[PDB]
Amino acid sequence: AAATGSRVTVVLGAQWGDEGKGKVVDLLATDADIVSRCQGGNNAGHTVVVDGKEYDFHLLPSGIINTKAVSFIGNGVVIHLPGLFEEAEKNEKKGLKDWEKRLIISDRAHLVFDFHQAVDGLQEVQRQAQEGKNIGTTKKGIGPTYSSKAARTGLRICDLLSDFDEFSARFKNLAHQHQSMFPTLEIDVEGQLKRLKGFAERIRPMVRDGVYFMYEALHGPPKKVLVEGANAALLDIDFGTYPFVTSSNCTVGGVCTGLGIPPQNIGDVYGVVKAYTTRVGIGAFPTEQINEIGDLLQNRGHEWGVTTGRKRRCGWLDLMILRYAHMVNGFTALALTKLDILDVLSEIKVGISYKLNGKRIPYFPANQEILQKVEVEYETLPGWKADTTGARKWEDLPPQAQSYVRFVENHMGVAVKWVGVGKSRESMIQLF
Amino acid sequence: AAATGSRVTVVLGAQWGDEGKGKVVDLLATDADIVSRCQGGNNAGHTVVVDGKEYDFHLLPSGIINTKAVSFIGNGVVIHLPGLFEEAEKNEKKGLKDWEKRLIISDRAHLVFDFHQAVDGLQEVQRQAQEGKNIGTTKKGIGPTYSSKAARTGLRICDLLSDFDEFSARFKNLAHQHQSMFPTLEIDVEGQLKRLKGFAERIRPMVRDGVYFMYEALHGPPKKVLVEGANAALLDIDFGTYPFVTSSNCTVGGVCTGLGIPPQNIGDVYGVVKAYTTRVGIGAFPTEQINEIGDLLQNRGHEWGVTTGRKRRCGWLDLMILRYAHMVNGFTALALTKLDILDVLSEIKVGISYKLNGKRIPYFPANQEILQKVEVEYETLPGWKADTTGARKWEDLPPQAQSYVRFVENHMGVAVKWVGVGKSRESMIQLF
Repeated sequence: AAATGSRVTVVLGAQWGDEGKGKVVDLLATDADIVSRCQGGNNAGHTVVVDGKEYDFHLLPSGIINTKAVSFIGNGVVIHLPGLFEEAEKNEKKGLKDWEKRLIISDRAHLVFDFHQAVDGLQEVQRQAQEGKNIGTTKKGIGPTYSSKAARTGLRICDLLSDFDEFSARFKNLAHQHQSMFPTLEIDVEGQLKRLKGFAERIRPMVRDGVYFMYEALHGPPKKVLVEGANAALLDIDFGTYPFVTSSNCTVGGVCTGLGIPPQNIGDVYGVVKAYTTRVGIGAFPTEQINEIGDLLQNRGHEWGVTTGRKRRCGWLDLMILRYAHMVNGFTALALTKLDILDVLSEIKVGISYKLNGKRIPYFPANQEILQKVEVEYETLPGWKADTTGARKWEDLPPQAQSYVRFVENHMGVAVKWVGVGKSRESMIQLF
Repeated sequence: AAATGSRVTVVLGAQWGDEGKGKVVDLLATDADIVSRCQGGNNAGHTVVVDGKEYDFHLLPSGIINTKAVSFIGNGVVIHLPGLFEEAEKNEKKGLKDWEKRLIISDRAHLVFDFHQAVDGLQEVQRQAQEGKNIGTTKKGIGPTYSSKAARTGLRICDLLSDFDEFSARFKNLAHQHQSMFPTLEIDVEGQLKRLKGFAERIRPMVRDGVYFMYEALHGPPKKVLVEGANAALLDIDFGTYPFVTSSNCTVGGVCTGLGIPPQNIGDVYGVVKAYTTRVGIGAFPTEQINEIGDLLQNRGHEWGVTTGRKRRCGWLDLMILRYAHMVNGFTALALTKLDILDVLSEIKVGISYKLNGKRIPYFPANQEILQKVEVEYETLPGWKADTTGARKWEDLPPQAQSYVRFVENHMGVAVKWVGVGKSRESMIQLF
């Protein structure tokens, strides 16, 4: 529409993360005017390679590789100043120059202070110990800062940039309260405030009014804006497999709340789905395969922590979660990834429905107890038993692979626009 | 679209609340199939009158008056079981029968426990005292529960409905942690858990899968779904005049995150705007009138707390916040209310821009310090000096009133569909 303005493009994980959505973002960031993030998530990282050089992004948008585009961090993101610059400098020393020239931070973003990471790397203990339920609260202090936001007692970039006395004084009252809720919490206010006053000036030239920055972007001449979704649908604070979830909305709604743009300014929303299901840590897993198949999907897929080495749990594709992810996100197109991992299988199983106590339920269970109780209903399809890593067109994929694809499109109701069969860009076949 | 399904209708406050958006909701709830809430907010109340009987709603959707419709509470709402039933029974005794027959609660909604209200009615003190910054943390325990959600250490309806031992045990670990963060916090676990086990069975027949309940609603035959926005744009956790804000997203994005529906399932979004600006409590107020005009707007408008009696601060309409509210919500039409309050004025002033340090800025300041510093740029318009309370058509409004209306439509870019000149339905003139 001429009144609506430009409609942003989004990329979101459709399962439990690690779907490989960075290859879609990377593919799309090429001709994008603005690349951004709207919610923090797990703060997971993404590796992008350009000219032999390898970059590692966590907080910064992956499209910052494109020096002809603008990278934007939304208000819905919690940021750790040292974390940010430590990440920026690191890449700066890898070839990423002039980044400070194309990065803009929304002044409405909340700050993750050092003591937020402290209490975080403190609760996990008292929360677990001996034999609790180690949800695995990523010690990035994401949750602690999200609570300050809730208590309206937290601080944001705009405050750090305003009068420093009021801020410094507000920083003190916040740290005090924290020390009052956690006595075994050491801080050193003056030292941190001093380091923050340093960050204020260092980050000032990049901060701007996020809401106005976006409104103008999509109401001026036609621009192509890309948004990188945090993790995946089932790791969404509200809709994920709670409590084994992130503190952020990792679904399409978070794009509106994380950027300050109305739903009409949202266009294509791609759901990144892996040809099979993976997941990390404790929690229910309906299609999990603790057997030869799982080991295979784990080996051929290299399904393990990139920093820890922890193996990810593997299972058959699951349409129950896939459709659920869709009800919430309203995908316009999908990116089916790692289909090649299955080139070896003789026949592939895919879950199509859930039966609770003998009955077939049409919804995705919200609680762990129920979710762990569902018995999966399967559909066995024949495999293509052929190498697809070389495919570069729909016509290349063998007849059974094409069927595996239509199967996913049909049962989801969303068309597949990308089929992934490798690690390179060429390996991400575009179907239309 | 035939694929999209039905597009929900939303009503949201465009300023600092108290705009009178309940008269729009009430007007629209008449022919609605489903009426709902997606975010808690301040939990403010709304009074609806039917047949001499007067109802008071806080948590329950105001459309529950319509016995031919379905009332739905979304996952994005925090609920206090006793608060809910105390409110439901009260109205039940006022004429509202069979309500339990048309109310559905999303099982993904978080629970506000008694100790959440306790710590809330405990922090306000330690947070303020002598002479702090009494933000006015409404002692409903809304923030405390929103932090538990953040810490992923909180509970929801679905958990209360699942295995009670695991829940009861999880309730205990949560209350413990709280008592560990606040020593002067008394609880009585067994007593509360016992009362909760009572609520579980009492509320079970109304709980359902919220996401699936909505997906089916807008993907089955054409339905008219209405959503009541929590408070107002400037009381939005992310976009409001932080920290003097609510713990919820009170903007359009919260409809997606509070209900689990994609942006395409969102249709008309009405912004309710008062013919002048009001606000309660501490905080910056650009167009505030501490003079004869303010007293007038306060008197003719009955601008005071409905339970406390506290007078609300009054000022001229402010287009700077109005446009800001729009950038965020993307209103399709507005409801201009209380225009009659101005029938008496000889000439009305309305703020059109903000100038910071001599310069005209195009954005709405994010921080208090800056916001308090802006000098308002005004546009003086002539008043109509006539009684408009009897108007029932556009053609009734005098020439200057019509101008006041076009003025708001032009500078906002959104058309006015309702002009309010009274307290009754007939007084809410429809322009198209």
